[PDB]
Amino acid sequence: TPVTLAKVIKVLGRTGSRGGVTQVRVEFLEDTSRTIVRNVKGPVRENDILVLMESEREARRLR
Amino acid sequence: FTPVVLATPIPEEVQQAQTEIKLFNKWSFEEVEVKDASLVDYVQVRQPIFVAHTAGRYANKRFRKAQCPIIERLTNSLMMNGRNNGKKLKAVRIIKHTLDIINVLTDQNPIQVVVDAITNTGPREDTTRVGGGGAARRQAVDVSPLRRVNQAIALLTIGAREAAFRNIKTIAETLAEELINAAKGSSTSYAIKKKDELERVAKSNR
Amino acid sequence: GRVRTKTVKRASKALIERYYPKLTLDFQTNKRLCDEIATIQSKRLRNKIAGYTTHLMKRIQKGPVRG
Amino acid sequence: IIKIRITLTSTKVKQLENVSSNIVKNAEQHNLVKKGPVRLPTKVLKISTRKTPNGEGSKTWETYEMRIHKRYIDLEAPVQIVKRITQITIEPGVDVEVVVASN
Amino acid sequence: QCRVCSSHTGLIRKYGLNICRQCFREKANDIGFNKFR
Amino acid sequence: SNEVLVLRGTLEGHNGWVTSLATSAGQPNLLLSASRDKTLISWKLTGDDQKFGVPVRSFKGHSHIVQDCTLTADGAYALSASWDKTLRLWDVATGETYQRFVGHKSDVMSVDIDKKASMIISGSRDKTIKVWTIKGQCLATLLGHNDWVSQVRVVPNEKADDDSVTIISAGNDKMVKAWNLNQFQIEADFIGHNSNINTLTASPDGTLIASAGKDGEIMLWNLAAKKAMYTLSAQDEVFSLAFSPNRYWLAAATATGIKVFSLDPQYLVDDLRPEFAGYSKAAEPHAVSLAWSADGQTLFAGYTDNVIRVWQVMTAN
Amino acid sequence: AVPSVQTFGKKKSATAVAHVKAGKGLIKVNGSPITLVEPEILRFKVYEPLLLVGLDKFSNIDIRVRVTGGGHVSQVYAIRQAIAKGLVAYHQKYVDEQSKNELKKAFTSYDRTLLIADSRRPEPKKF
RNA sequence: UAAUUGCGAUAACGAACGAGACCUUAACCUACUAAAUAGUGGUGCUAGCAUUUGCUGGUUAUCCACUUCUUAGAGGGACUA
Ligand SMILES: [Zn+2]
Repeated sequence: TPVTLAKVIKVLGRTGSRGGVTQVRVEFLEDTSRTIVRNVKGPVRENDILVLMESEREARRLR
Repeated sequence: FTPVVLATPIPEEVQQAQTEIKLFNKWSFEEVEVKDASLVDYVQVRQPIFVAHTAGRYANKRFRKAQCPIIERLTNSLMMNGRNNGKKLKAVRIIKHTLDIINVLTDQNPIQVVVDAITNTGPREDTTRVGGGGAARRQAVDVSPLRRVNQAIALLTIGAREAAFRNIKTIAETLAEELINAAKGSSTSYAIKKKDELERVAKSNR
Repeated sequence: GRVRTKTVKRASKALIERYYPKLTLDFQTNKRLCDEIATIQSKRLRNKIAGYTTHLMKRIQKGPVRG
Repeated sequence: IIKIRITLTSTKVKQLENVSSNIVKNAEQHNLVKKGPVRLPTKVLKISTRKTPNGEGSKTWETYEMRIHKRYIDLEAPVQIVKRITQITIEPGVDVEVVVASN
Repeated sequence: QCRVCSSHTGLIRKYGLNICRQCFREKANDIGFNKFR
Repeated sequence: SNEVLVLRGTLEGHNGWVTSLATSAGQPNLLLSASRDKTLISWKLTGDDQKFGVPVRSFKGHSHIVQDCTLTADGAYALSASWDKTLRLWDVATGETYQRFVGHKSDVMSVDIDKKASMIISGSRDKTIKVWTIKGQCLATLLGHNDWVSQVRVVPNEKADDDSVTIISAGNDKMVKAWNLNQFQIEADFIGHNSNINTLTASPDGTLIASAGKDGEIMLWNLAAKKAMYTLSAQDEVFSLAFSPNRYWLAAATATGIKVFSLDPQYLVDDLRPEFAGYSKAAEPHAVSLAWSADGQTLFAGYTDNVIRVWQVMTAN
Repeated sequence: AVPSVQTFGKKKSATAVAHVKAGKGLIKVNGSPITLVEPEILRFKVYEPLLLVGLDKFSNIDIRVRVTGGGHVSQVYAIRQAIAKGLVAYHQKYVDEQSKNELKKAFTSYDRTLLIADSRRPEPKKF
């Protein structure tokens, strides 16, 4: 199974109608040349570590 | 181990177990294994406690929560149903019983079994109910490691309590049962079920 | 917001305006100095003023102020 | 030869301590044997009072307070010293009590 | 009744004072009850 | 050919400013330090290039910050002057307060005991220079300062105490004063300072006075002649002065660093400024106290970052 | 006059006074041994100041403990804190300083409440 | 800027009361200055069990010292350092 490892490097803020999901810029761990735009449902800090499945998916803005 | 005789002497089994560098009476934290890098620093428990009963004031800082013992954390997440609220002695004894079962379940390291359960039962990616205009579709998010561990311990304790209700089995046996069906995920546990379904609807919704 | 009431800011302004010499970066000496130079009716408000003259004293050693 | 125990009760600590230090120094400056002004715990009598006067708005609550302080001094003196000291020390706010027995 | 304003109602019958709450709140400062907290 | 001071490491165990230092003669391994953590620490030093071994004792007993301290010539007692309007006499061994000196009406800023350890002077912020026995009894009340009394010192006799018992004080009324404690009266009025005098010290022989303060003017007087000598410009504020036991050096504690002057031949020997990590230049810790060792080879310095930094004299090419 | 050292210990309005004197080596809370505590689970907590620095440190001192206020847990924490405190204070006044400081180092390394009381005082209900 | 709270620009420049603030409270003080109407330790009188020191008590005055715990204060303390 494809377990992608992520590294929350930059916190962008909070989105969603409810205002809960964090917009986050991710430095890929295994291949450090990939920087993904990811959404997180949970409390995140800087230099964190996520576990994604589709590293080629990006997220502009949330309603 | 060089024993010491006082006037009122400490029982020999205590002295022996703790001067043999054993952190409980039947277990040790020096043998604990984490699989992902995301769980390493959010599950971390390297201080030996004999009771899994700490006056933790970690509810004052959000990340500070991740430095409170995971066995004490699963212990306080046992205490969920409204009738058992405000009873930590019950949960601690029950966890000690569970550990007495995972040993006699042909598993040499109950602590690594639990940690591997926590590693296996935390959902990688999830969904959120984002607007989209009335008919709210579900955006595939990627849940945090902190909430991964949270949701893990949650699904575990809840599945186990939901199983141990209205059946003769004691809570420790369905908690060991859950933690072992989830230690190495078998799709016979509640937590692996729900994790796989959350990641499945997260997959279908992207 | 811990915004210092106008009495503290004004008294800091004046105290540094005529007594720049004897004040340093330290609150502990600015305090007893605020006891020996001024007559403040309370210890709390004197700690207020002397502490703000401490912060301001830390701001004037770097550049020229509007005073 | 009378061995007497005195007990003060007051809400204002300044008047109570005025009377206490007065009796202390006045009792030692004419040579008497005494146990110094022992200080009983200040009992804080509180009264819970509803915020709602007129039945408008939800029910939230409040509290009133009183601080009551009590002291005691033990002495040995004749009849005249006790009479005179009791007459001279009378103050408002402070309530003095003179007991003679030791049982 | 409240020994101040002819009121059967509001009576603080405690400690033998028997003032209704409205009048007792006013006479509170003259009795000895003051606002601390 | 130079005589170089080298940073030998750091002594840290305080929570507040190291406001005073005092060395010993009986045991040159002992250092007493009074701080703004309301405690005094006595150290037994093991001199290595980075760290110094054992921190012996703590002396908790002062309600407010401890300002000044002094040891005895054997190293058995301590004398601490605090902001709690009191002084104390400790045992450097156990920490036992042998006596509490209670008399002042404000913060005691300085203390020093005489040569034979029998007369204890004290200067405070209530413009009072009190003189006590070793039993806690005030036998003198020397008033005269119209502002603060920042420092009181006993001058080292040279004629083996030939009935002349003199003490020198530095007021914030911009004056130095010399008292004769044989009849308890003023003996000399040293006028010349333009701002607040922060410190003063008497030379080893007992004929020189060094007083400096906020003006940055290290003024030298002759006390045996009772006449003004001269003035050396130390630019920034000087908090503490001290004369070397052997050499003719004068190390001052300036708001920038630690300026070591020479008096014969006349030149600035050194300007000691230790490297600070992560601070602005208007945020760098300064020297608030300094003590010379028993042989003039070691210079201890109590700083404002709660750390006692030490220097040692070598000889260069 | 046997060399004695008295140190208290507080947890949530439960205090334990600990009298560490020089004896054969006996440890007792409320005239009963430390082996038999009321809570059987919290037991090991009252052991943790005895194990964290070695079991021999007690061969020279007889330790007393009396507990008032609180419940069972509050008083368990009270007596383990009173024990640790009494130990490092007897070692401060009687034994040398380095032993006492290695003892407070051993104590602080694991539980920083063994030497400092609980700083979560009961909240004023705020009317 | 939490604020019509200020800095600044300016046919506007003052000045008053609003806001704050005055007031009453909390948590640290092995440092003060102080105790049979609170308590601890030591000592005697005394009980039991072990006896090798020990263990658990009784004695509102047999005396002594303490306030480390309880308690009246004074200080301090914070000033967004
Ligand atoms: Zn009425």
